[PDB]
Amino acid sequence: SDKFSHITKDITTQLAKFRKEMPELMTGFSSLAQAATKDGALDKKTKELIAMALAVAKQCPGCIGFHSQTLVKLQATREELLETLGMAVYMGGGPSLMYAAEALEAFEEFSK
Amino acid sequence: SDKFSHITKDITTQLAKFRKEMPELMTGFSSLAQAATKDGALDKKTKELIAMALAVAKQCPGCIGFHSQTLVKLQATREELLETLGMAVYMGGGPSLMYAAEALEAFEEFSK
Amino acid sequence: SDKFSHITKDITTQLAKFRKEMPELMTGFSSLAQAATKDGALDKKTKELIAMALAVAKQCPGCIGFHSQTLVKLQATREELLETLGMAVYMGGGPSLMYAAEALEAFEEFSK
Amino acid sequence: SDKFSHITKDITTQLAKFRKEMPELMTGFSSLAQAATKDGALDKKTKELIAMALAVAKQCPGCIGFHSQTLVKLQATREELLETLGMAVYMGGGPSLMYAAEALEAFEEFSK
Amino acid sequence: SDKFSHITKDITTQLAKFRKEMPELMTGFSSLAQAATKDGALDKKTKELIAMALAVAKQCPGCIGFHSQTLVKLQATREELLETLGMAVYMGGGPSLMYAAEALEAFEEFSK
Amino acid sequence: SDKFSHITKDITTQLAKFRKEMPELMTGFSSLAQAATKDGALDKKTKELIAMALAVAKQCPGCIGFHSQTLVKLQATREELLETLGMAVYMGGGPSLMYAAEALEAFEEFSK
Repeated sequence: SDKFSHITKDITTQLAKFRKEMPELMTGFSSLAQAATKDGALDKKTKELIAMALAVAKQCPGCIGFHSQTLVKLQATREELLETLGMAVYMGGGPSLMYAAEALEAFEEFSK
Repeated sequence: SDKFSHITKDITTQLAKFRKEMPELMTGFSSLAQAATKDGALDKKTKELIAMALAVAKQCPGCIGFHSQTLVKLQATREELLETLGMAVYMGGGPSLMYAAEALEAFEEFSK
Repeated sequence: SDKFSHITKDITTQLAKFRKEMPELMTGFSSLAQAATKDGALDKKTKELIAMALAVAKQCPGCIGFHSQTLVKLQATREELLETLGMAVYMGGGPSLMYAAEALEAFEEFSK
Repeated sequence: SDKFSHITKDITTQLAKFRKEMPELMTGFSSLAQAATKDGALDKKTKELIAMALAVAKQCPGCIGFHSQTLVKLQATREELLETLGMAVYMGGGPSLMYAAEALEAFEEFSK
Repeated sequence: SDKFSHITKDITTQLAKFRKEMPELMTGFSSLAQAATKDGALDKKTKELIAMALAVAKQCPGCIGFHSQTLVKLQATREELLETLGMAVYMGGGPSLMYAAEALEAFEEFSK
Repeated sequence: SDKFSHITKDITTQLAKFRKEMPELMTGFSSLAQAATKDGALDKKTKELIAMALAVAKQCPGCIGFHSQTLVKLQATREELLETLGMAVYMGGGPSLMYAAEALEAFEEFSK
């Protein structure tokens, strides 16, 4: 029942090393991430729903885990998540349905 | 100045043949598409913004063209499009920046 | 030795929730799936071999597991599977060779 | 009306240069291709139908062009092609529908 | 004979708009790009060869065009490019061979 | 602490079966791999750095494991690896950052 907690913590352990050893790269990346996700015409929660759809489409368990955790923090509802996953399935077929299952599992895990 | 009009019309010519020759497949696909894009907790425009992000991430000129055209129909603003493209670049890097350029070109074309 | 049984069962647990909570989406998707896989000019086994190649190309363990299980049910032979995996390697190189290994493991697991 | 003839000829012009300048790489690649596509439990036409599905899933106009041309040579029917494209749409959603349209265009072009 | 000059110029026209309208996003992205490509344990030419391999693997004509142009600027040789494309084919199969052809075309175009 | 040793060993077990049962395919694939990775204008270590970038971009844990192991054998430095991973992040965004973390974990595992 802690699959995605373990995935995200293991990635974070390595990213801490990147922040130390490639600080210019990680600073640049953070600047891109902050600029992309800031509140604007689309609010942060809406932008994170887009990130989740992309994470599913890219079949990336790590991104699914991190963006799930953020969606819980931003008080996204289960229904908002399900509707975003539906769009991923429309644009990805069978494989995206498989990762949509992973996204629901992650969201439920972090909603604990 | 009609790049995406030509791309979408050429695809539509083939899809008309699919509707005739594989009607069960195309009916099933349409049912999935309608269920995915219907108004709910996320409105149709928001769902189409997600579709556009996915189209950019999938590097699909056809989808970029169709979803651009729909965004114009749903009265999405330029700023809403730019913010969705920003999320694609965050989740895709250089390649997604290239297709974000295509998406802006398509949106401007259909806004004529 | 039950890797893919676990993977598929865990996905199925989530899909059961999708069937309850997004029935229109799942009905649409099922309609598309049934239309795509039905006997026609190509038989069901041949279509599942194509699905398995696509699963390997998409590097999707879930799809690999489900389609493996279906290939066993449809009495695909080991040699038919190997020849399909060969085509995936030709069209995908090193990475596809890695997922072809997973597909053989899954097929052997469900053939038990 | 010669879109894919032009795409395949332009690629072939470059591949002739690779055959001259990287003969060991091209010989290796040819050996893989021949081993993958040879008649066995699956006949060559069936293997090419698999290649066409993969080409659509990979959104590769070049691959779509070449494999279309080969399918015509191997006397694949329009209906066998359509059914293969249906499997790609099932495993790829909207983006694969867009490239399925390209595949039908290519098949019709080389059927002239 | 000016295919990639056109592709890159058309993308650059849109990116100029992004620089004006999303300056924080483009500044962040530029910071990431500069940090990634700067001389270090690997020199700039070596890093651009890696970028070209990734562009081919990502089947991105735009990236192929830009990175080709930069490789010429950095005085990469034809043989260094060919060897990089060989690695892409090994890791990508048929589809990568198709985009390796595009990369050679782009390199020859910007070497004029 | 043996995640990638386990992944690579499990794949190798299946590949041994492919070598026995599909020797023509595996011989062809080996010929391509040897031609691609041989010393030339780029040395073997440089070519493996390219393979590692591609493995990250393709989000392939198997490929990441094998190419990590080879990089250790070819005496690649940690800094050369980091810089290669930086290029992958530049060309892939968030998802590539997640697999770069996996690559660093693999490299550290095989450096033991």
